[PDB]
Amino acid sequence: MTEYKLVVVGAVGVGKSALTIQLIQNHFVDEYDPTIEPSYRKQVVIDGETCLLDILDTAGQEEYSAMRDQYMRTGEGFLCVFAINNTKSFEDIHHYREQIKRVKDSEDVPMVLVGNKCDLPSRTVDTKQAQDLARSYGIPFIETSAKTRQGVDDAFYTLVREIRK
Ligand SMILES: Nc1nc2c(ncn2[C@@H]2O[C@H](COP(=O)(O)OP(=O)(O)O)[C@@H](O)[C@H]2O)c(=O)[nH]1
Repeated sequence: MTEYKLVVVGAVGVGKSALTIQLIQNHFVDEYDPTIEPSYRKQVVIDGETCLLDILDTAGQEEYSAMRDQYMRTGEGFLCVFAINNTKSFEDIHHYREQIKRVKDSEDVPMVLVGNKCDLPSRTVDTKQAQDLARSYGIPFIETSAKTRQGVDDAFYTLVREIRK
């Protein structure tokens, strides 16, 4: 089966780790078990095809430029995550996309825009604003909640579909 190297990027606090843990372990913070050490290699079936997701989370190294570049060289596809209640995290998406294009030396890198924490009421980034940004980038946009699991599989699966294109 094919393996897909997926990298989760985005500002500190947007929920990169929470999203990955929902995909891998199927729960949120209340069910966090510190005795369990999960694997970020997961076998899944996407559109009837079985494959392996190999996930890298940049959490803790967001501001570590040399390591950011290593993630971007390695990754086949990128989840570009912001939080819908953090406009600065949305603005940071520009810088992540730019750096990915530069490290890859390409303008057509598999990428999905993810607006996380859509379960929260206090939104500061409109769904239409994120849709327009993704449109300008030529990439999909998905709203997610690591808390309710809304859109979590869809975000990762859609990224795999982008790589498959
Ligand atoms: N309500 C809500 N909280 C979230 C969601 N995703 C993450 N969080 C919370 O946001 C905080 C930061 O999440 P984390 O994954 O550690 O952020 P990061 O690794 O810095 O990107 C954590 O305390 C999470 O509980 C979400 O979808 N909904």
